[PDB]
Amino acid sequence: AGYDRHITIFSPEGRLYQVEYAFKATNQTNINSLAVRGKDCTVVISQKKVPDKLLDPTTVSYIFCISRTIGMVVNGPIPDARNAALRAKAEAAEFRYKYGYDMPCDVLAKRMANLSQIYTQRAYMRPLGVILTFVSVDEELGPSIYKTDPAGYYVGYKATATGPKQQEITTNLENHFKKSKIDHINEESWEKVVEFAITHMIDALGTEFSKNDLEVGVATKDKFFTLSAENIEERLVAIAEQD
Amino acid sequence: TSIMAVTFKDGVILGADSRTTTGAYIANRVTDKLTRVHDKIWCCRSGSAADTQAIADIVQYHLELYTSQYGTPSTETAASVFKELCYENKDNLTAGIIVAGYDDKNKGEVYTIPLGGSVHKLPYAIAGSGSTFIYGYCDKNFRENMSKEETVDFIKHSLSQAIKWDGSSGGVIRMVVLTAAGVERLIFYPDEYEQL
Amino acid sequence: FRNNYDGDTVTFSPTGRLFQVEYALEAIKQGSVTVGLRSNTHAVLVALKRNADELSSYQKKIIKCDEHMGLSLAGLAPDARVLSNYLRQQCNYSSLVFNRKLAVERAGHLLCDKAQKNTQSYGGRPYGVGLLIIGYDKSGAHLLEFQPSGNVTELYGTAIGARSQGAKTYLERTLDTFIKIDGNPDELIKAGVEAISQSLRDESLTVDNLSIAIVGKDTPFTIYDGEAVAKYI
Amino acid sequence: GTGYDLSNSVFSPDGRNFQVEYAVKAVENGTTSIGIKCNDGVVFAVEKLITSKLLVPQKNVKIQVVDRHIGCVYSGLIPDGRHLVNRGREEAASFKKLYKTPIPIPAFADRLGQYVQAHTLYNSVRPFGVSTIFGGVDKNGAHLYMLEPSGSYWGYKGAATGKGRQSAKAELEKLVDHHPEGLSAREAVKQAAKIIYLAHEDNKEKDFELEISWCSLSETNGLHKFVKGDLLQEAIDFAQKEIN
Amino acid sequence: SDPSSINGGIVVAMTGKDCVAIACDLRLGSQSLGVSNKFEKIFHYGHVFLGITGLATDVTTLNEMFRYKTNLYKLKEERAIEPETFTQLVSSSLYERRFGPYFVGPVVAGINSKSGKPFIAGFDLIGCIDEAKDFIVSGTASDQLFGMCESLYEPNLEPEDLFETISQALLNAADRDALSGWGAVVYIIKKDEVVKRYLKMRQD
Amino acid sequence: MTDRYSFSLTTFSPSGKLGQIDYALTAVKQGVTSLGIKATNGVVIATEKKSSSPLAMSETLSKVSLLTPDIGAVYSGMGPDYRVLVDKSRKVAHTSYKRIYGEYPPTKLLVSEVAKIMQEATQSGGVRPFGVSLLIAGHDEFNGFSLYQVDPSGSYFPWKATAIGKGSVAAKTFLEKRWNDELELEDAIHIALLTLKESVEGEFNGDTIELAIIGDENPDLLGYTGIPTDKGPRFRKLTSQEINDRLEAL
Amino acid sequence: GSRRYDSRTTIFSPEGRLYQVEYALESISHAGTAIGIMASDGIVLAAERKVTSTLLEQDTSTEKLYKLNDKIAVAVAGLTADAEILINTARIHAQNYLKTYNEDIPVEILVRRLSDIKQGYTQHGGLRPFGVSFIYAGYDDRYGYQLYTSNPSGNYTGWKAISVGANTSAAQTLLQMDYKDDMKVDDAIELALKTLSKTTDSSALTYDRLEFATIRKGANDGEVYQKIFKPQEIKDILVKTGIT
Amino acid sequence: TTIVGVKFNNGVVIAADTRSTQGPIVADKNCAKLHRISPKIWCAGAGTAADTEAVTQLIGSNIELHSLYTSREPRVVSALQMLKQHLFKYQGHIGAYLIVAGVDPTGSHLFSIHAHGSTDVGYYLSLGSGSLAAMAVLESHWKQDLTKEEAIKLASDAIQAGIWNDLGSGSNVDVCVMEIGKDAEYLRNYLTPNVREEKQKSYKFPRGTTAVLKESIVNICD
Ligand SMILES: */C1=C\C(=O)NCCCC[C@H](NC(=O)[C@@H](NC(=O)N[C@H](C(=O)O)C(C)C)C(C)C)C(=O)N[C@H]1C(C)C
Repeated sequence: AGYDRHITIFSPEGRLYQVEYAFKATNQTNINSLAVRGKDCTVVISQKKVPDKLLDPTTVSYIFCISRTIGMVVNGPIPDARNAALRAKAEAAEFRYKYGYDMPCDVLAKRMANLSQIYTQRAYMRPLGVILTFVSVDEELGPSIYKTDPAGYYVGYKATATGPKQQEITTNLENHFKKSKIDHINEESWEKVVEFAITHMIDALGTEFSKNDLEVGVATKDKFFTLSAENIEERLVAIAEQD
Repeated sequence: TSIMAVTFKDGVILGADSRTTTGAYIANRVTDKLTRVHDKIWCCRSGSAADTQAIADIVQYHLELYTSQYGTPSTETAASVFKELCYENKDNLTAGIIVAGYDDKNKGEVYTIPLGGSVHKLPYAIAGSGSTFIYGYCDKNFRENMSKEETVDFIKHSLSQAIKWDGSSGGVIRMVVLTAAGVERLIFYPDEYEQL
Repeated sequence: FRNNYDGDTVTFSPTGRLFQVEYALEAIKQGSVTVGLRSNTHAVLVALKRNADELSSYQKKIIKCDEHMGLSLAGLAPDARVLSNYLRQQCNYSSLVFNRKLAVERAGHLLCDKAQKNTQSYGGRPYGVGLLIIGYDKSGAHLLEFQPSGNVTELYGTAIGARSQGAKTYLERTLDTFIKIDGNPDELIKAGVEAISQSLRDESLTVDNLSIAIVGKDTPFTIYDGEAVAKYI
Repeated sequence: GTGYDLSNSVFSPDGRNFQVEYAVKAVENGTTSIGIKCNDGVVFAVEKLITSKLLVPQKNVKIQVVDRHIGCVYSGLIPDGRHLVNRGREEAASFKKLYKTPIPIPAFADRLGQYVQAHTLYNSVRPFGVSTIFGGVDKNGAHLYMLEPSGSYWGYKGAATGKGRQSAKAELEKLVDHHPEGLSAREAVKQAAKIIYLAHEDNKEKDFELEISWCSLSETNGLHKFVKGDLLQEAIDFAQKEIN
Repeated sequence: SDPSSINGGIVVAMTGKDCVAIACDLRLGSQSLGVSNKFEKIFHYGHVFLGITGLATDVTTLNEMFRYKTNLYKLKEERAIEPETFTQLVSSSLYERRFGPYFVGPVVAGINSKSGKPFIAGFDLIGCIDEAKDFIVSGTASDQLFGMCESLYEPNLEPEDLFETISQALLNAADRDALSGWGAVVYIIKKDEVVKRYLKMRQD
Repeated sequence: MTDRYSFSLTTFSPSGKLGQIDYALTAVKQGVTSLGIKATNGVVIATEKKSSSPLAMSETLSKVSLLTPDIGAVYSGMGPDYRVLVDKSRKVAHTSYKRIYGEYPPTKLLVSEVAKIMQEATQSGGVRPFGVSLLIAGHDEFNGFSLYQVDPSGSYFPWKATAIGKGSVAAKTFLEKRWNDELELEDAIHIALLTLKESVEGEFNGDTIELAIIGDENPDLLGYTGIPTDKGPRFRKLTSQEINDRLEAL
Repeated sequence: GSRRYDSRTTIFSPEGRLYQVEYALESISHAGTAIGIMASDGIVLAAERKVTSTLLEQDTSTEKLYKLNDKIAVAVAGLTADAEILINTARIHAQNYLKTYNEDIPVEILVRRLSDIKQGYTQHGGLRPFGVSFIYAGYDDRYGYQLYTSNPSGNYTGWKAISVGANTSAAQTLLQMDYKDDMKVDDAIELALKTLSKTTDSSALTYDRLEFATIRKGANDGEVYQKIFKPQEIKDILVKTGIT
Repeated sequence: TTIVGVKFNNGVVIAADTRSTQGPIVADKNCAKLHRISPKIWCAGAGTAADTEAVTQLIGSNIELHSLYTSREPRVVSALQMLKQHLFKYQGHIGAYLIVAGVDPTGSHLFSIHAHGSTDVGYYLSLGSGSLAAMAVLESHWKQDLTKEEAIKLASDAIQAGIWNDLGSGSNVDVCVMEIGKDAEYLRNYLTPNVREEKQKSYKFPRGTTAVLKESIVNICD
């Protein structure tokens, strides 16, 4: 009877603990990340924490390029993060092949979400402890942010944050938008949108950053790319000469 | 069909006629036998179209997934996938494919995949029905590390001839330049290459 | 504690142990002692055959896998049959396909990987038998000790089974001596009978009780029983 | 409640996988092994405890090669270690066969990574009881990698695992600091022998046997090879000297 | 050799004024040998009629199949199937055997109970649907029938007239075919009643 | 690997109850309210778009879905379960009907189909029932309009009007009072909006509400012309703007 | 492994009982009552609609009486969903019998097949039984009017009068008290309703809470007929039998 | 069968004849060879009739589901890819030769698929036994940038070429216009240049002409 907490079956409350515990694992990395929509780009900032001196910093990342246009940032342990990445990449290539056009960020999300839903209903598949944020500049929808979770849920956002201090970053952003009245950063260049993201990431977390404390990803028309220590540095210097 | 790939000083150039016939009837006079499997890795298709197209389509998909996981693939690797498909299914395929791609370290490379599904890397390769008529010509005019212009001429002449003699070839000559400077489409019309 | 982590091999104990595997290893200790040792020209096996009644036979402990390879078992007889039989196929396949004698070192790697498979998949059970494989190949004489855990090790000599520790210490002591017993099988064998009598207690090795096997340079793996071993008791 | 540690794919209420965690135990309990990424390759070394004088010396080799350019060393349940390498070998072979080019260290890493992570997904399987340090040289340099039973792995400048994992990590970090410009393959072999000798103190009870192997662009032509004979003794000495 | 020419037989449907008609011969023979003079090739499920020409065994089978299908259909849909729908069922049924078809040429005739409209349709052996507003022909004597119909036929014939027309087409076409005849039956279908008559014809 | 869960996860307890199905229904209770009303010339279904963050865009998510061009569905329970149920219900409509008869399935049968799917997730090996209840509304030539409710047990029944989820008891009572066998579609739409307001805490407008109908044929929504017998879909989701207009006459 | 969550739905109790079959039955005891009475000239099926509402669209509803064949129908008691799954396979089985023999499936034959399917979930599979019990009412030319009953166990038996669902014991007593071999359909129709009337857990026995069906051979024909009364038809017969 | 495709300045049009045949006999004097894959993607098919129909519906059915799942308009390249991979899977055994066209979010498109699975792309295409007659007309009057009307004439003229000059083609001209901004307009029997002349005599028989053996009424009501 008390195994309704070991596998994905209902509890009398009508809950799925294993799904909840899955969510719990997503913070295991203690990294926060947020995504904002530019005028015609989409940026995703994520914290980067490489404590060990023996680690090769360059190999550490929770940002992935699923396709030329879709990028994905994962909040959760890395081994589950990579299992998810790979599957999405495959799902992306197959889609192109079968339908003759690049899989739209939102569709990729829906497909991964449906995939998660299954681990939610089938007993032998454990959910993946990760929250996936997919970003792109859809050829039909414009800048896009779609996030999925271990529950098999997903939705599109004007912007979004994930991780331990998720709530601080969220409300920070919510406020910025209640103010601007628009659903996006009214900026033409992505560098400024990147700076905006990094800025509020600082305001909300009340912390200063160095080129190596961040990880940035940008999605533009027909291409998604990640910045470099230097690309970021130059960006950090920018916010500095405004404060 | 008349298709060739020539490596030169700045990279590589692919060329082809635009005629696809079904018997003596020209089903398409503006065909594009130059197919793109990757950014700077293209191929020349000869043999069954249903087959070379299906093979190409599958290759592009494999190189796309490859990239997603391990970054840009080498021109060699591209030849390798084509070969794998052609060799492994040699009994149900009629595809003669030339694979050409520009690399930064390797510059230009050309792999020809004949009917048996074997692979051959060469300075340049010709293929298709019209190719037979230009073996002597191409052998007597090709040189290594020609300039972009010399090479566009070499291809323009060779194919104009093959188009001349082979009825299964014709229409316009299409080329695709692959160099560090990017990818460039070139087209030449009858009126131009005929009187060469 | 242990009771909640030994219901199958697909479970780790809070300390990193695989009990089901350990229980299997136990079956070996409960098994009749058997000794293995080698020089540079030969490898030898000596085993104590255990019988049920005095009306029953003594169960075979040594099995031949090829003309150059064989082993002795301690533990679940059936499992030795399964494993030896599988080791026979591998030697066989090595010949038929490459016209090459399966090196002892490789036979071991094979056994290890076979065992390992029964310790990570649900429904499977480890093998409850220990093996001592001797063999002469392109690199000389060899001795291997196979543990159900999958751990296969190459040694100069060793023993396994009840009271095995006796013989093992004896060999560990006699080392520099028997390792040089080249060009003389009878000597290597007597050193083997000595090592094993070091694990006696109940009785003393008799003719229909002692079992010896030997492989070497120009010696195809051959087993000796009864009257044949008389000259060593 | 409790019992969240009896099945492999179960999430404890705090979001953990105890089975995997219990696996790590089996690892830490194992022998120590390291990896040092020099400026054009990688060096691998391992601690081989001599349980008795009976073990034929130089015989029970631990370090394994995958293909011809990759090296693997692991601490923990050896059989699980081999099992993993077998898969890596098939994995590498499958790769080469289709893309011709011998599998890139990174790609190989994730190949082993996805496989291992796969064993934390079902209750019908047990996680790997090993941590693996592996790497080699490829189209763009050398790479050192360490893989945990959880399936997690990252690129390291230096890596260690097992009993003496701390002493090592301690020494490896010292190197990293006193060599910002890089270490040479030749030097990494020496330093490795030392670092193994030091890490052997958390097991100073049983005598051991050193085993080094390297893959250097300039030293082994990008091929993985075992350090033997003279160069080996030379390192054993450089270590034996600094251990006093 | 040619399956569709082992047993013989023919069927033809015709539309009229608020009525449809379908008729067939009664021959069933093996090559030249005449065997049965009572093999009807027209069946019905509810108010929908189906005539099947071709290999008798497949004719029999296809009927047994459609009965089975139409029965379950009624249990689940809680109504009798309509001609238009049935036609679709028949089509997909055949095409399902695309690379190993039943050697038949099915003719569907009926009046849509809800629209009152008359309906007829033919299919090739793999389902290709031919929905004619005038007439549909099938059988070893299909050419003769086309010639008969293309001339004889005229729109909105009253039931009594359409009967004469369909009978003459069937009858005369059948006589020019060695594998057809040996008796015939004609169905005159209306919204309310359906009359079945057996014609008198040559027996050679 | 290999799903070794080849046994039922939903079994009979000594009391004769089927735990998981009961718990599944509990999950439905917890979910946002949604209702359905059948008028003499249409059907209406609606629910509340409970935006789970002001940053999330509720449009990029529909609780009301088109199954066929004349059948729509809405739920109460676990959103993700509904999602996959919709896809399945859309496919099953083709695979088991349109591909055989060349026409879309009639409401009762498509419903019957979905029911079966759920029924199976109640007995098959290694799975849990679906944590949702569905309200399917549609129209077909020989059955007119209809409204059905499908439960995680796999049971379903026809309704003149009804609601599920949170304030179902309340809303169900409010409907018994306002429903009659003479309601025009616009009437039901009104009653719908009223019945909904009660279960709504904060904002109540076209951006927080999601409602669709199954009324007359929308040829304007066909996409092409030239074929007499093709008149357009009867299913139509109302726009935010369309909702607010009606809310003023509330 | 997975054995940890296996209910073993198909084992014997120390008393030689089948847990799930027992429990399944327990479930059925709470289902609307279904009664079947067999008279010399026809059979009657009456059942009580469990849970109803003002809003429940009763004309379009069916939760207890299902048509299987043209000469066979069943009354259900238990999980409707489960019932359907079985009813559909029953409907198919009938057709196959027809397709193979060109004759209408004999009542008992259909009933045996259905029972066998149930029996199976009872002996192997590890799945739960169907929470359903059937009252089969049918007619064939070999045994004429027949009345059968089957339940989760997989066993089936014939009856003159029988009931399933809730308060069966109460109903059985009442039927056993007023049934007579020379009854007539009409008589049975009354006895049926009277019984429900006396067992109903509800206030009054109204038409909106019933489902009725009769298998009679309309003399002015010679063929048997299945009639599944419509709401109004029940409302009438209800006033007639004196229950207004 | 004569089917053609012709792109114009803001869309694409496809036309076809209406004659169906089995040997030298006309099976259907007016069948429709224009298939709808999605509201704005239509396919014109030649070859084995049943096949053009079944394959057309199959990919259609899937295009529909996919559209619902992706919440996006169907794209011509999707039907092209789906069709071709299907036809190729069937080693040409599914005798379908199609000209697929339509407009979607990416623009207006015109392709052709051959039973073996290869595809072509152009501004004008023709397939079927009238392919050549039609193509002659096209090669003679097509020009870049045609107005919707010019295109419809050209297309319709090509189909005529086939009707008149090809024995495998005849009857009417069916057209379907897919203009980038609007709804697709399918014009069934846009041209009916082959109406049979009134027959010389009426062949209505005098009742009683046919000799009847037996008679009876049939029971349809269960
Ligand atoms: C376009 C003309 C064309 O492409 N080819 C002319 C040959 C006939 C093709 C097609 N006719 C039919 O499909 C027939 N049925 C059959 O051909 N059945 C085949 C047979 O019995 O040999 C089987 C093997 C499929 C008609 C009766 C349906 C045709 O008319 N094609 C036209 C166009 C596509 C309607």
